[PDB]
Amino acid sequence: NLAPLPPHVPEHLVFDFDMYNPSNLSAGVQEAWAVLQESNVPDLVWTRCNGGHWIATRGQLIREAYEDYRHFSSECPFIPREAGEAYDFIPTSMDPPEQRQFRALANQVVGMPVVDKLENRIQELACSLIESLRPQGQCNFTEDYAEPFPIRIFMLLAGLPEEDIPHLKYLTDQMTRPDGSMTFAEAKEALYDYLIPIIEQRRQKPGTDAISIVANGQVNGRPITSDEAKRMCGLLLVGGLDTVVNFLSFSMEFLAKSPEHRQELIERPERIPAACEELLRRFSLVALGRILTSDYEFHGVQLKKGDQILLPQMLSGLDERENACPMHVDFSRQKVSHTTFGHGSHLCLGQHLARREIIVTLKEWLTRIPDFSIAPGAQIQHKSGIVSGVQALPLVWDPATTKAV
Ligand code: HEM
Ligand SMILES: CC1(C)[C@@H]2CC[C@@]1(C)C(=O)C2
Ligand SMILES: [K+]
Repeated sequence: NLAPLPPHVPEHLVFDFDMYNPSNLSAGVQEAWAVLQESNVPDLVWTRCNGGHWIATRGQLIREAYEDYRHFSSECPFIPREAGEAYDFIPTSMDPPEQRQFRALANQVVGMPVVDKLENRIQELACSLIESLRPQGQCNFTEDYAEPFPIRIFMLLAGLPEEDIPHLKYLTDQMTRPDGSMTFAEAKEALYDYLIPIIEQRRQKPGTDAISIVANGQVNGRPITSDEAKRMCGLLLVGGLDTVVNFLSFSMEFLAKSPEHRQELIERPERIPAACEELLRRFSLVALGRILTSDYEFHGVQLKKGDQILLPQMLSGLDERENACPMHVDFSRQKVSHTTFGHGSHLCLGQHLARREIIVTLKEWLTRIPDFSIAPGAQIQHKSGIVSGVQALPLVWDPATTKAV
């Protein structure tokens, strides 16, 4: 419901946006969040939803606050407060200076050198999955590709069995888009319950998988503790299971609904990397926050020590002040401004893996299934939270005018 207005918040800044169920969700989730950028809405508002918190609505403020970790701390980075307080993943829940030492280790397991070598496998799985679907003339894209493609790449990287996916995906989703059956703290404890014995097993008998590497890792030259390893591995499993998975569905829904854009990439395949960047801007999907470390006047608004502020990564690139005609998709956009992978010291470490998964998907899908559309009479429903997504994406095409590679 609505939390009592704190005594320091003026009524004129109140805009009761619900990040877990925004009122304009039927329009599309990005559209739903973009109501915060209508001309009469201030740059910084307070919502009484979800326990009460600030929201920065414009790219300028969102970038500034992400750079300023001294005032805007990552120690409580989720709304609602009980979720941010419980949240202890590494490096996400840390500020510099301590955060920094943990990035090199995360880089070892998800960074460019890993991705470079993940190459043939990512390519082979994309092709296999898509070829299987091609002669059917239909699929449920979320379950048939968006989930298994990035999730199998991740489970392989992490040396975790594929049969564990349903459990782990359910838990991850409770942390970003809870259905109400579990608190964030319960979902996180269940993830840790899974991870703890595995981490100990791989500290005793190390492999070459990501969990082994983290569990046996060093951080600025000293051994990682079991606790830190667990906190880092939890983050890796959320990144693997609930990021690219959602983004692929926004992108494919857009392509299903825009033949002209499909044609563009079929005719000019070299534009695929640039298209990936533009789609990352338009279909940005993450919204994290920070907590005030002190009372602080920010852009004319009095923020109080301990207030939470939602800083939607999603919103920077949709801001007309960053990109003209922001809801319009233009693969030839010359300065594609966004903070889709974050901003400041926590810039996404998985972004190279994510782009490779996106670009491989766009190329290999359009090769095999160039012409597809939304299933007859389907109304595509989005879902909103810390990471937003697509509930279901039924697609159809005529298989007779397709062929195997
Ligand atoms: C479309 C895909 C993705 C998006 C939009 C995305 C977004 C983000 C964002 C916004 C942050 C910064 C949050 C903050 O302010 O602390 C971040 C951090 C991070 N991401 Fe990603 N991410 C994606 C994919 C991945 C994947 C696939 C992985 C690994 C499998 C991953 C691993 C990480 C890690 C380890 C960090 C922590 C960096 C730090 O706190 O220093 N991400 N991501
Ligand atoms: C905000 C994120 C996308 C980033 C990586 C996974 C995620 C849900 C986090 O907890 C940190
Ligand atoms: K915390």
